[PDB]
Order: sequence, then C-alpha cells, then structure tokens
Amino acid sequence: STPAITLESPDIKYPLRLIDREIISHDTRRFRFALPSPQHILGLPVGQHIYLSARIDGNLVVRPYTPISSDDDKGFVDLVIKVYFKDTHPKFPAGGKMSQYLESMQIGDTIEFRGPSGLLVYQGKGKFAIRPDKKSNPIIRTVKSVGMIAGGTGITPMLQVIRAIMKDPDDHTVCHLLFANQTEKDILLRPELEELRNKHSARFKLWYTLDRAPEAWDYGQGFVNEEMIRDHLPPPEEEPLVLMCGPPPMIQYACLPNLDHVGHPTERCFVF
Ligand SMILES: Cc1cc2nc3c(=O)[nH]c(=O)nc-3n(C[C@H](O)[C@H](O)[C@H](O)COP(=O)(O)OP(=O)(O)OC[C@H]3O[C@@H](n4cnc5c(N)ncnc54)[C@H](O)[C@@H]3O)c2cc1C
Repeated sequence: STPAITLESPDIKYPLRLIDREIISHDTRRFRFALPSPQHILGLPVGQHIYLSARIDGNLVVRPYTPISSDDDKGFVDLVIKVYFKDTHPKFPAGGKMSQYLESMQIGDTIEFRGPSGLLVYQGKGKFAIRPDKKSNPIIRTVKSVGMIAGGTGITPMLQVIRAIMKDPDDHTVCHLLFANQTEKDILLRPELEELRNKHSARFKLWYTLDRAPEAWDYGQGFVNEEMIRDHLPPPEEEPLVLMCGPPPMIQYACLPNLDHVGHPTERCFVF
C-alpha cells in the first residue's frame, strides 16, 4: 500500500513501455520497462516470477522471466535476456520466439506483464513458503542453508533469492550456488555473482561448471554429477533446501537423480 504496486491482480495483463536497451554481449541484453508511474514498484515477492505474453507470427507466446530489479526499485523493471537468434545454431534455424521478439522492440513499444506467479515464496531469514500445487496452502520450512543449481538463464531466479538474503544483514542463511553453462562465453551475470561473492563470502559459496572448458579453467568440467553435489552444495545432513532452474534436460536427468543419490529428499528439492 505504502508504495503503489503494479501487479495488482494476477488475472490482468499490464502493457509496460520499453524505455531502455543495453547490449551486454553479442546475444545478451538488459531491457528496462517503465512502471505505470515513477513511484510504483513492481509488486513481485522473492521466489516468484512474471510472464511476458505477445502475439508473435500469429501465435500467442507466453514465457516466464525473473527480473534482476527488485521491490526496492521505484519506477521501472529490468530484465536480462538471452537472445536465441535465427540462422545461428544450424540445428535451431528459427531461434527463440520471445527473445527475438524482445530484441526487435523499439523504445516506446509495450509488452504485457502478468504476475506474480510460482509455487515458492521466500519470507526471509531462512523461511520458505512452498505450495505443493497452485491451489493448496504453502508449507513453511525453515532452513539454515540453500543449495542452488542453475543453468543458463536459470541464474535469474537464484540471483533474486541471493540478493534478497545479502541485502538483509540479519539474514544468516548460507547460499551455495553451482552454475552450469556450455562455454565460458555463456556465464550470464558473472561480474554480479563475483562482486556478491567478494562481499558476502561467508554467506555465499560460488562454483561454476562448463561442458567445453577453456585450457585455463579453475572450476568444474562437464555435467552436474554426484561429486559436484557433494563438494559444492550443503550436505543432506544439514537439512538444506535445494533449488533448481535451467534447461529441462539438465534438471531432470543431471540434477534430480543425483540429488536423490546423495540423499536430499525430493521434498527439499524444488524446481522453478
Ligand atoms: C522461472 C524462470 C525464469 C526465467 N528467467 C529468465 C531470464 O531472466 N532471462 C531469460 O532470458 N530467460 C529466462 N527464462 C527463460 C524464458 O522463459 C525462455 O525459455 C527463454 O526466453 C527462451 O524463450 P524463446 O521464446 O525465445 O525461445 P524458444 O522459442 O522457446 O526457443 C525454443 C528453444 O530452442 C533452443 N534454441 C533456439 N534457438 C537457439 C539458438 N540460437 N541457440 C541455442 N538454442 C537455441 C533453446 O533451447 C530454446 O529455448 C526463465 C524461465 C523460467 C522458468
């Protein structure tokens, strides 16, 4: 109520105006959108995301994104987007629908936001409120540590939580992040993650892994396995929560079964 929220109902689409573009690398962008007034906030609880929706080439396309801005930000929302260009991966000649749609927007164009959405909310100081499904009440579990597995753009739901914890000097939850990508080129938001690690090392552990690592590389190599789970996530005996977001293949065949191997109950594993 104090600051006016933009996402007043989840059943409503809000056309937000694109006000700024930023080329980060060849295929990664930051887009900024104007909230309805400069004193609005988004209205997005930690742990949840929004959907963009648009009519692209005659079809309705809906996709989830987690902003890198937060409810402290007045007047705007920022998204970091990986663009899947056509005519690039000869085996995905068409590219990605939504990300190329965003790449093509001009300053002034609008796009429809809706939310908040998602089964998990972070309540602070270790309190996670997790719905078994969209229609049931949340179960509330209090952890002292959170393990996090992210592939590609899956980092933006981790970062939102990481930040939410580090802002709060009274939040002593320890976050352990294992970040998987294809090539060093593809470590999205590396400077942000490393600045946070520089300041908050006692509450933030960070480790990468790469499918095709360069010759000078100090971190993991290959897919997520038993050993990386043991070495870079809190142990199952600490009763940690474990969060996952990334390409469905990695989550389903690389993460979940090995999490089961090591001993993390599936009740303490959550996929965004
Ligand atoms: C909780 C959550 C948060 C998310 N946060 C973000 C975020 O912050 N930023 C973000 O950018 N995305 C985010 N996403 C992902 C986003 O929802 C989309 O999956 C992504 O934008 C791709 O959508 P698209 O329509 O463009 O691609 P699609 O049309 O769905 O593309 C189909 C698929 O083909 C493959 N593909 C196509 N072209 C290429 C190519 N050139 N190279 C390689 N593979 C290719 C990719 O696997 C691609 O996803 C998030 C998803 C979830 C669930």
